[PDB]
Amino acid sequence: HWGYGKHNGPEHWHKDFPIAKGERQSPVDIDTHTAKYDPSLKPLSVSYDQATSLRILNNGHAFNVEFDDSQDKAVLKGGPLDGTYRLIQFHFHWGSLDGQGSEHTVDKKKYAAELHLVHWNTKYGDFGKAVQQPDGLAVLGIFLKVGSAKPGLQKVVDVLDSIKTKGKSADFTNFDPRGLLPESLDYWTYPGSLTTPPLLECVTWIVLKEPISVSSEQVLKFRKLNFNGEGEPEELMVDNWRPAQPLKNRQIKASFK
Ligand SMILES: [Cu+2]
Ligand SMILES: [Cu+2]
Repeated sequence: HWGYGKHNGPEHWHKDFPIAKGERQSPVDIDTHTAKYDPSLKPLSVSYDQATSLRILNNGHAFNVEFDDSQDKAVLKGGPLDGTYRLIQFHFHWGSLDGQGSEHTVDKKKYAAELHLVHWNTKYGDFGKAVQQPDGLAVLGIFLKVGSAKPGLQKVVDVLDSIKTKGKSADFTNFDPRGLLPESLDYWTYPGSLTTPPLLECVTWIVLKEPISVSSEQVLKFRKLNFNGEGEPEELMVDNWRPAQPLKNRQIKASFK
């Protein structure tokens, strides 16, 4: 009923999910000429040393690398956040062409892809309760450009053939998400939403300023995934991004001058 196809893409989502036209929808364009430095912010605290990855799953829309979130193992704190947010999963959005694929844009520039590290606020006890709260989630967004290979992404690339089609999963233990980060943790932040249905307005977005680079071969392997299930007509999993939504009555704040 929803996807990224010719007849069920983002422009249709509002019919089943009216909040698609809401006040706090994501992604947005980040205008670097109007986002204002905020001294009230802190540095991010990203604590992934004890992360326990479990599995990788093709959900028909993207693939999720899932983590054990039953203890404080991989957490995000600081920045704009109060309290402790636990990593549940990460996934990507990417294009069919190197000049599109990201959800956020920067001065209207689209990146080749965007990584979302999804975390939920432990005060709400589980993910499903968290998404019902305005401060339920914190998503760390990281842009990808094509250039040099990202070594810490290669284990993901090499498992993709095992999860080509919707509903496939594979063991994915002992993956270190620190290998997906850029050098700098400078960021922009604003209040927004999930970027897929149900489009809930439960997210504190933290979008890193510095992109990571991935190789053309790495991206090409992402583009071989399938939206479809096994034994169905092949539909390449590409262009699984929602475009920028109106900022409305929001301000984007920068952690950096
Ligand atoms: Cu459907
Ligand atoms: Cu996402």
